[PDB]
This record gives sequence, structure tokens and C-alpha cells, in this order.
Amino acid sequence: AATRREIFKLQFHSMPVSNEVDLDELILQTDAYSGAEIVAVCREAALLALEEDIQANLIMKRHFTQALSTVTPRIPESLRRFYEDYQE
Amino acid sequence: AATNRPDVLDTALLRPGRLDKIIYIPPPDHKGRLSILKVCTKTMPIGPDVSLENLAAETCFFSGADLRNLCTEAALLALQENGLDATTVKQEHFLKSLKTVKPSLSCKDLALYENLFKKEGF
Repeated sequence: AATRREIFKLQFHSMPVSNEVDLDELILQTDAYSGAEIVAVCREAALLALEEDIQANLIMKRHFTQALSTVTPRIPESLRRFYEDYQE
Repeated sequence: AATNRPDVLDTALLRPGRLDKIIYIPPPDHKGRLSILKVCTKTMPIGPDVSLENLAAETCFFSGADLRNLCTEAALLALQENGLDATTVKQEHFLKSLKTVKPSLSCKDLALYENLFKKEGF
């Protein structure tokens, strides 16, 4: 959770994001996400906010809900259970 | 001659006249694993909280080389978590290093030798 907050803070430095979004709710929904996929969620939510008003200034919360439904974790739950049982 | 897979070996090499007095190198036991840990922790500064008998009870299916890796990595974790200048290896560093050193033996390999042991071949 602390690593994913630093990945989100590097990408939110450049993009114009509104203050309506909640960062803690996005951290909880992006469990089992690789670091390259958090860049892809932030890139796709900027493109979806451009489509509903070419001249866009800010990104809302509803774009992030649609962007997380399109981009999924590639890692299945069989490999998640194996790599946590190997450390135990 | 030394080998670790003696099932592949030729029967004519193991004959009276060629190669006799076969000796078995036992995978270690509890009294034996306590003596390996005293050799490795001879030079290392060990604090007086560490008990080596409790570590040897939890240790099972270890080889001799994996006991050397456990004392190496528990010593490196004391330098990481207590700075570059430290004279302390505590008991909790050894238990924290059991999560990152895994056993390299099983009952599949161990019952192979004790079957050849039983005639069959050797």
C-alpha cells in the first residue's frame, strides 16, 4: 500500500486531477496490481475524460470507475496463493 | 569414489575385488545438527538470549550447507536492522531467517537411499 501510493503520486503530479477523487479508495481497489498497470489505469482515465468533451480540464471520479473495469490484473489467484504460501 | 545417485552405478563395479567397504554418509539428526551450529557460531558474536537447542528442534530436513546459509543470512540481517556498527545477533534474527531459507531434502530422496540400503543395490 505504501509503494502504490508513491506510484500514484508520481502520476498525479503531471495530470490535471480534480480534488473530488479519494486516494485511499483507489489504493484498496488496486490490490494485486503490477506497477506498470497503475500507469495504464492513469493513462486510460485521462483518455476517457477527453472523450466526453474534447476541451477537458479536469478528470472526475466516474472515469476511474470505468477505467478499473477495463484494466484487470493479469496475475490469477492460483499464482497469488502459491507465492504467498512459498514464503510461509 | 563418492556419488549421490548410486542407482545408476554399475553392478560389476560393486563386486568383491573391485570396490568394497561401502560407507553411508548419514543425512544429519538432532544431536548432530547441534554440533554443526557450534562450528559455525564459534567466530560469530552471539548474544545471551540465543539458545541453539531450540533452533535445532525446529530445523528439519536441512542439509549441512543449509545450516551454513542460515547462520550467514541471520548475521547479515543484524547489520541491516542495527546499523553498520553492531555487536549483537539475537534470537529473533534466527527465526526471521527461517522464512527465507527453505529445506532442500524430502522423504522422496531420503527413502531412496534406505531402500538401496536394503539390498536391492548399493
